[PDB]
Amino acid sequence: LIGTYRHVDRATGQVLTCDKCPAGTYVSEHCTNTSLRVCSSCPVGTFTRHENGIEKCHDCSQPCPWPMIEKLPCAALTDRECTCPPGMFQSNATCAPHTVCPVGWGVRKKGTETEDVRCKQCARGTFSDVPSSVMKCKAYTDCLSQNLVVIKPGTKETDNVCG
Repeated sequence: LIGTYRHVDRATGQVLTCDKCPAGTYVSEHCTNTSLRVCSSCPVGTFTRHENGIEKCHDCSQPCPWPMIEKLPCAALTDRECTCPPGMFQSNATCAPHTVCPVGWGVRKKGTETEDVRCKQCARGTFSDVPSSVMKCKAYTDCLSQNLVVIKPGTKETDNVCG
């Protein structure tokens, strides 16, 4: 199942086909004609992403620069991965809070760790009564569908009042 790699045995010069070691480990001892290769777990701070025949694991990258945080840790199988925290997006070599769409506007495109929120003015029939970087405009309460009349029209900031 697991792959193999060729190794020149030091003592004999024999070219051997040894078993690769699984990701998360490295070869602490190559095979010989009479012994299986031995694998060991990557020490803290290092990793290997695939089956390998290497003698040392790779060092993880440096700690994330604040305000960036880890979305993946430095672990036996993975190098740490950094990202702007939720509510922020990667901007000019750093992190910036997402745009807050004001009342009368709503989120058109959700903000991510690399792209800012996209706001749009609430379309007729919808409203947003709170400042927010996540909420979309909401549809008016349907008066008719409640056998009521609109006693007070809504705006892009407020729901219509039914009665």
